[PDB]
Formats: sequence, C-alpha cells, structure tokens
Amino acid sequence: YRLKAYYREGEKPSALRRAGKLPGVMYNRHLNRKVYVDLVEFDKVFRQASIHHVIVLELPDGQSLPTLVRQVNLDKRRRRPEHVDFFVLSDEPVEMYVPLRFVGTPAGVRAGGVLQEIHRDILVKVSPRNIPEFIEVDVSGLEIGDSLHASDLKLPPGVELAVSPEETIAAVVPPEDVEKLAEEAAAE
Amino acid sequence: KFRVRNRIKRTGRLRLSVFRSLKHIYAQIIDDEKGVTLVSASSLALKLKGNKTEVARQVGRALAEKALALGIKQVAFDRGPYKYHGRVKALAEGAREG
Amino acid sequence: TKNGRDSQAKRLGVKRYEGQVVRAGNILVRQRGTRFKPGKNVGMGRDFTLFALVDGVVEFQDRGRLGRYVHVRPLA
Amino acid sequence: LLLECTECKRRNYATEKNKRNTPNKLELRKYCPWCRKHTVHREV
Amino acid sequence: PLDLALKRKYYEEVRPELIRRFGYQNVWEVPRLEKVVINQGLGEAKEDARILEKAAQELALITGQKPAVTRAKKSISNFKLRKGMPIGLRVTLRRDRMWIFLEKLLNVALPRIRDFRGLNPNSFDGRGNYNLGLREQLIFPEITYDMVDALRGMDIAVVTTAETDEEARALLELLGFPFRK
Amino acid sequence: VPARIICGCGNVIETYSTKPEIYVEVCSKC
Amino acid sequence: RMKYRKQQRGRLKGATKGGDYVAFGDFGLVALEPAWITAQQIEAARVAMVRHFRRGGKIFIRIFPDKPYTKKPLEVRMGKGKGNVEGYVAVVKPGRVMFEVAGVTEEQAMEALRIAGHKLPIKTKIVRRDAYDEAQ
RNA sequence: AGAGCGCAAGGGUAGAAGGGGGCCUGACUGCGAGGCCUGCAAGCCGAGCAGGGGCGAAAGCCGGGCCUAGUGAACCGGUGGU
RNA sequence: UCCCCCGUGCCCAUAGCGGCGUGGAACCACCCGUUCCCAUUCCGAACACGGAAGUGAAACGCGCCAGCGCCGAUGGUACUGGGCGGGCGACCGCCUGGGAGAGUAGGUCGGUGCGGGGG
Ligand SMILES: [Mg+2]
Ligand SMILES: [Mg+2]
Ligand SMILES: [Mg+2]
Ligand SMILES: [Mg+2]
Ligand SMILES: [Mg+2]
Ligand SMILES: [Mg+2]
Ligand SMILES: [Mg+2]
Ligand SMILES: [Mg+2]
Ligand SMILES: [Mg+2]
Ligand SMILES: [Mg+2]
Ligand SMILES: [Mg+2]
Ligand SMILES: [Mg+2]
Ligand SMILES: [Mg+2]
Ligand SMILES: [Mg+2]
Ligand SMILES: [Mg+2]
Ligand SMILES: [Mg+2]
Ligand SMILES: [Mg+2]
Ligand SMILES: [Mg+2]
Ligand SMILES: [Mg+2]
Ligand SMILES: [Mg+2]
Ligand SMILES: [Mg+2]
Ligand SMILES: [Mg+2]
Ligand SMILES: [Mg+2]
Ligand SMILES: [Mg+2]
Ligand SMILES: [Mg+2]
Ligand SMILES: [Mg+2]
Ligand SMILES: [Mg+2]
Ligand SMILES: [Mg+2]
Ligand SMILES: [Mg+2]
Ligand SMILES: [Mg+2]
Ligand SMILES: [Mg+2]
Ligand SMILES: [Mg+2]
Ligand SMILES: [Mg+2]
Repeated sequence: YRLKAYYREGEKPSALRRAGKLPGVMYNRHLNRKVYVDLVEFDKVFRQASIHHVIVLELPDGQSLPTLVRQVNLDKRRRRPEHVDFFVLSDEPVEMYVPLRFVGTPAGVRAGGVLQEIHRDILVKVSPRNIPEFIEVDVSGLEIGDSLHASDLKLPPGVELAVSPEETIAAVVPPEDVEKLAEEAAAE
Repeated sequence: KFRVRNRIKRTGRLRLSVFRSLKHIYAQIIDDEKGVTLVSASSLALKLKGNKTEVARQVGRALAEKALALGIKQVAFDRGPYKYHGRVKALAEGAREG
Repeated sequence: TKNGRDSQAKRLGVKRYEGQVVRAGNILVRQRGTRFKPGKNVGMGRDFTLFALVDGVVEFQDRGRLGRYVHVRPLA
Repeated sequence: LLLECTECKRRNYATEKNKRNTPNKLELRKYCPWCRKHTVHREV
Repeated sequence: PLDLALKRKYYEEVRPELIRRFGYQNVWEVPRLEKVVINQGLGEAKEDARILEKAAQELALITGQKPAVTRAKKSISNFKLRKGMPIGLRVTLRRDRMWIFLEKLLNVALPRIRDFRGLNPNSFDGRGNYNLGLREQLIFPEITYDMVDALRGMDIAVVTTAETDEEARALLELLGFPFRK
Repeated sequence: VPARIICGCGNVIETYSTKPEIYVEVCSKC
Repeated sequence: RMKYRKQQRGRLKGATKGGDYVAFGDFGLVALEPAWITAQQIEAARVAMVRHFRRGGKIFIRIFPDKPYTKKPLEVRMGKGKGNVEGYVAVVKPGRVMFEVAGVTEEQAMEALRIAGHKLPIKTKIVRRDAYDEAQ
C-alpha cells in the first residue's frame, strides 16, 4: 500500500506525537533518514498492511520508496505505536515474514479438538518481485495429537525458507474442559 | 605451551629467543617493552655448516661477538618450548664462552 | 530464627586511581583474587594485594583476553 | 599439637606443630640457628 | 627387530591393494596402523595388589612390552572405590613391537578361541580405529596352562590413520583380520 | 629372538618374540 | 517447584517490561493496574473460564506465581514471616497480558475473558491482535 | 572452562593457583622503606638490606598452603635457655 | 622500496569455528633411525640426539565463501543527576541535562611492529 511520509530533523520526538504524527525512520544498506508518517493514517495503512505487504512511501520529494515495516516499537501501558522502522527495498533478495493461510478442517477439530497455529506467518528469503500475498497450508489431515512442521510447506516458486527447516508451523491440541475440573481438583 | 616466556619477561630485560629447526637454529636477542630485536645470529639460514651441537655452540659465539659491540650483557635466556639440554643448551652455552 | 549472622566488612577495592603519584610500597589495590593484575613496577602479595614497586604515577590497562593490569609509570 | 624443636649440642627452639596419630613420630627438618648457621634439628 | 610378515604384509601386498580400492594421490594418505593400546578393566584386583603383578607380568610376555597401571579420578562409591587409588592396566605399543604382537593375534590368538566366530564388524568406531573384547588371555602363546590363577579379561585397541570405518574395514581385512561377515 | 611356532596341525612360522620354542596348535594353517 | 524459601517484597515500578502483545490465541486480557496476583486468583479465573465455555478452546496463562508470599500468624515481631499462607503471587505491571483464549467465537471470548477479569483483583481491558508484531 | 583448587560461600583461576615428577625444608634468623584499614588497642600487605641456605644451567623463585575463618588483651603461673 | 617465508611482540574474536583451494626452490613441518647425550608411572606418542631418502597427506603458511560465532548502528524508548505538577491513595505526568539494554539496518574469514633468510 501507499502512505504519505514526511521528513524530520530537530522536532521534539515527544512533542510530535501530541500532534498525531507517529515518528519513524527509513533505512537500508545505503539509506537512513528521519521521518514521520501520520498516526490516524498509519493505523489504517498498517492495520491491513502490517509487515507482509510492502508499502511505497511518498515524500514531498515525490520519491516513491519500496519499503516495508521492519519493526514497530509499541509503547507499553495501553498499546499504541511509538515509532516505525521502514526497510527500503531495492531488488536483491531480502528476508521477511510472509503469511500463512491455514485451509481446511482437520480430523482433530471435527471430533472436538483445537486449531493450534504456532506461526500465523513465516520468515523467508525473497526478492521484492515475489510478494507472495500468502502461502498455503494443507491443514486437514491433521489430528489432535499431530502437528505439521516447517519442512512441509507449499513453497511458491523461487522462494527459500530462512527459518530452521524443522520449526513447527502449527499443531492440533485437545480442547479443554471438565474431565479436567474434577481430576485437576483433588489429584494435585 | 610457553609458560616460561612469561616467567622470563617478568624479570625485566634482554630475552634471548632461541628458536630451533630440525636442520636449523636461529636466535634473536629481543628487547621487549618496544617490540624490537637487537641482534640476530641465525645459523643454518645464515652461514654455518651442518653438525647441530657444534653448530649451536658456534652460533652462540655468534650473538656474543655481535652483542658486546653494542652493549648487551644480561644472559637473559628464552629456553623456548624446547627443554634446555642440547642444541638450545650449547646455544646459550657458547654465548657464555665469550 | 536462625539467621542474623555476618562477617565484618573487608573494605577492599582500588586504593589508588589512575594518575595519582605514589611512593614505593603503596597498596594500589586490595582484591578478592586477580580482579586486577600486576604489571609494570607493581608487585603482588599473599592476599592478591597490588602495590607500587617505585614511586611514580599509576595507570590502568585493559587487555581483554589477558585481563586488566595496573602499573606505575615511574619518573623523577 | 605442641611441638618445640631443639638444636643439637646446644640450646635453641622453634615454632612448630606436630600431628597426632598421623604418620609422624620423628621429625628431622633443617633450619637456621643464631650462633653459627644451619644445623640438623631433631624433635625431642 | 625391525622385520616380520606383517611388516611386509602391509607393504608388498596391502599398500597397493588400497591404492586400487580407494585411489589416493599421496603416499601418506594411505591408512596405516601405528598405535596398539591394550587395556584391562581390573576393578577386581581392587583388593589383591598381588594379582595386579600377574596380569602385568603376563601382559609383559604377551605384549612383549613393559606394563603400566592407572588409578581412578572420581571412584565408584558403590562398587568399592572412592578416590585416587584403584587399578586399571594399560600398555600402549608402537613401532615394530606392535607388529610382533599383532602376528600373534590373527595367527595364534584368534585361531584357538572357545568357539571364535569372527571379529564383530560393528566394532568400528565410526572413524578409523578398532576395539574388541577377549575373556581368556591364555590363548596367547607364551601363556602355559598351569600358571593362570584366574581368567582375567581385557580389551585391545588399534589406532589407524583411517578416516572412515570403510577405509579401516578394508585396511584390517587386507592385513588379515577374521571378520564376521 | 627368532620364535618358531611349531603349531600342531602342520606349520612352523619363524616369527619374532620370546623363546624360540613356541609349541602351539590349531593356528591359521588349520 | 524450587530455589529458596522466601523472598523480599520489592516495589512495582513503572509498567515497563510489564506488558507486551497477544502471542497465542485470538483474544487477550491485559492488566491496567499493578498487582500481586495470587495463584488462587489465576486458578480462580482459569476455571471460571472453561466452566463457562465447556469442552472449550485453549486458554493460555502467561502470568506465573514465582513470588512466595509471607504472613505472620497473629502474634508480633520475631524473625521473618512464616509466610506462604497466600502462598505465591505473580508480579504484574500495567499492560501485562495474563490470559488469552483460542479456538472460539468473538462473543465466547468476549465473555470468558470478561468473566475472568472479575475474578481478578484489578482493572483490565480486552484485546484483539490488530497486526502489531515484529517482522518486515 | 560449566571441572578441579583440603572444608562454607564468594572473588580468582589451565598463558594454573589445577595433575604428575626430580631434588629439597625460606612451616629461616636479624630487620623493615612504604601503605591498606582504623576511635583505641588490634588486624593486613610489603619491596628491599644482611646473615647463612634450598631448588634452577640461568634469569630467578622460597620469610609455608588460590585468597578471605580456624580465635583470646593484661595479669598470675609452667618449661628451656643468654 | 616490493613479494614469499622464519622468529617474535602489540590490537584483543571484525583475528575465531567450519567448509573449498593452493605452497615444498627456500623456510617449516611431518620424515630415516634410536648408537651417543636425553627421555616415558608403557611406549622415541612427548621430550632428545644423529641424520639418506621420501612428503606437503597431517601440521602450519596464504587465499576464497557469512552456516555458527563475534562485532553492530541510527532512530525510538526504559531509566534516570537537577527542577516541578495533579490526585484522596498503590502511583501517574511535564520542564531540563544524561541515556541505555534488547531488536533492525549492517559489518566481519583481520590489522601491525621489529628482526632474519630468500627473487
Ligand atoms: Mg497420534
Ligand atoms: Mg541467519
Ligand atoms: Mg610494539
Ligand atoms: Mg546485623
Ligand atoms: Mg612474596
Ligand atoms: Mg599464597
Ligand atoms: Mg610467600
Ligand atoms: Mg594436492
Ligand atoms: Mg476487579
Ligand atoms: Mg614438589
Ligand atoms: Mg612502617
Ligand atoms: Mg607499615
Ligand atoms: Mg621481600
Ligand atoms: Mg641473600
Ligand atoms: Mg655464603
Ligand atoms: Mg613468587
Ligand atoms: Mg600447591
Ligand atoms: Mg587481674
Ligand atoms: Mg593473677
Ligand atoms: Mg602451670
Ligand atoms: Mg587443503
Ligand atoms: Mg598443488
Ligand atoms: Mg619436494
Ligand atoms: Mg642404549
Ligand atoms: Mg592440505
Ligand atoms: Mg589479504
Ligand atoms: Mg554475538
Ligand atoms: Mg551479539
Ligand atoms: Mg545500542
Ligand atoms: Mg544494543
Ligand atoms: Mg607478524
Ligand atoms: Mg602476525
Ligand atoms: Mg626468480
């Protein structure tokens, strides 16, 4: 998506936030510059945006930049964004957490059971052309007691998984109820 | 190993670093506390024959003659990784001979 | 209870700091082990006490791997 | 244990501590007296 | 005495049999025996230091080399042991006397064993060395019958420039080891 | 010394070891 | 459990580390005020949760009582407290995410979690997931 | 380096303070520049000088033990000495 | 001056771990042997002496990759000398000077002395 950036120098980082402008920074192997999106806006942008889809950022320099949110420091004490990391992409391969859409209802969840979903997304090395709006997960043969790892992913063309090749992706854990309110009572 | 070297350096001045190869036997006189060597009476890769012990003793008188013409006199001896006994031995041993 | 027991304070630490004149023998640092190390004109004794070996100014060396040393840079 | 060393053919003691049943019935370590210097020391 | 069958066996027989089998490029890369260690787990002679001398002097005529011992570091409370004191014989043999021990092994020691079957092939330590157990050491030549006071056991070890068990497997078969296929 | 192994079955290997009189049996020859 | 006996009280400084982001299940329950939460309080909510939504999803409890809690027995002053009557608590700064559910409807969780905060001795807000993470 | 370093804990530590050896008794006498610490009394560290020694080829190291506990003013009295 | 080797200090992992490659003229290693000096709680493995031939396989030397390790900003925050404010309280907030850790960007298969042999 696209969001209107601005340049920042001396301005009091704190005095800014009162205005509404969530300060931030764009940087990449060659670039590093002070900035500040607008909060009400960044919200909407980043609400859907997050850190999967790229965001091209417009300065009054007209320059459209090929960046995505590297990390955002939230302020503890009632969630809110403090300031924003913006990784300027170029074209060389770049690592990034691409989503995961878990599709289909497993054997587990049917006979009562639970969608445990360790990674609602995953980190993969990839070039900017490949912004794989997501990855598929054949979650359906899964059972309460069973778990699909990383080495089991529907990897789109040209994409290489950066994470360890053995991390678990999701799993199916039992539900939880009253065969565990009596037993959990006296026994312990 | 090289524990020794630490022990020597502590004393103060004028290490005689006796290195010795299977065919050779070099020898620096290093003044630490600046990282410079003063004399460098090598041996096999210098000039002298091939008999080892008699060679060492001869290279002993090497540093010897080379030294006094400068000022040295502290026998301070790096009995390096090799235990003082033979080639190394004769070495300093000749350096004492004069 | 069975507590409230303890051993009197041992008042240890760097006794002279970097860039102080010192006479010979001046205790330079009192220490739990070799938290510091001797070095130039600086001896050490049974307890690990470090002390000047000649009057002069003190300085502190960090040497990573090798540990920290203390010396007197003499002059007169 | 209280052990007080003694000089041979003379008179001079020393600070010591022998051990009880531990392997140690007689001790013969050297030292250094005032009159003259260095002479063998028996227990007693 | 620098000469024997196994002295040359390795050479005018095994040396090139290996160059064919695996094909090196340098004279040294070729797998060589160079270290035979012989060990004993004598927790038994914990008491009798006498029986310590027998396994030692016996070891002398079988290994054709002076024997050595080694007491433990953190000894088993439970099985009558505590600190530096116990006993475990050990005698590394090298050079030629190593060979003169080996010749007795695969041409005398092995052939007369209580139902010997073949050197267990799994006994290769993933890398290039071998370790195998024996019960009766009286299968050795010099050992007479009316002399042994007890069946003392032990286990030998042979270090090889071998870098893999395959390479070692071949190098022991070629010198002459009765493998259980 | 030269240790002869007159192993009982038909063979006599002149190896090296202790005592040239090495009486044996059922070696490699059988 | 382990470690050693009884432990200082300490203060509850700024909400600092005390807080973060949902990190498992769909919805979360977060602390506004600072507090020692008792095991008997956690566990009180834990049950109130399931017992509400039977054969339910998965409740993750992300606060945990490693602080042993002392208390002298109706006498006067001699030594540290016998302690432990309330046993143990969890130090919980404003913003910490205590419980979150998974495998449930928005109104299942908007209830479960609601009930729980009641069982707790503190003021709490409920949470979604928005997007807020760390990646690229 | 998570072992070991007699024993608690700690700080230190294999570029040994840890394991093993060969020779040995400096678990010396006479002293003590200068400091740490400290109300006092006490405690602590200590180069170096001399005497006569020990190990080392030697530079050198040794005035007990990796260190920090293992203790008791003064009186009165015991034993041996000049 | 320049290039390679050898001995040796300084920086203290951006030197390292692991992987591919390469150098034997010299230099060094492995190497031949155990009579002499000397040596192992057993072994010439190690120390030691005398030294054909062989070798660069191991070792080491030089390079090249970033998987581990290590180094690592900036921006922002936490905290907080000093100064204050609200509220009824556990606590919360501003002014002013200081400012992390972690995390991102990123870097990194070293830098350099003195002496010696060799073109
Ligand atoms: Mg199953
Ligand atoms: Mg990586
Ligand atoms: Mg220098
Ligand atoms: Mg008190
Ligand atoms: Mg001293
Ligand atoms: Mg000491
Ligand atoms: Mg001392
Ligand atoms: Mg090659
Ligand atoms: Mg409440
Ligand atoms: Mg000793
Ligand atoms: Mg004084
Ligand atoms: Mg004083
Ligand atoms: Mg002194
Ligand atoms: Mg003297
Ligand atoms: Mg004298
Ligand atoms: Mg000393
Ligand atoms: Mg000691
Ligand atoms: Mg009185
Ligand atoms: Mg009295
Ligand atoms: Mg009395
Ligand atoms: Mg190579
Ligand atoms: Mg080549
Ligand atoms: Mg060649
Ligand atoms: Mg001989
Ligand atoms: Mg190579
Ligand atoms: Mg380079
Ligand atoms: Mg690191
Ligand atoms: Mg790091
Ligand atoms: Mg930082
Ligand atoms: Mg940092
Ligand atoms: Mg250099
Ligand atoms: Mg260098
Ligand atoms: Mg040329």
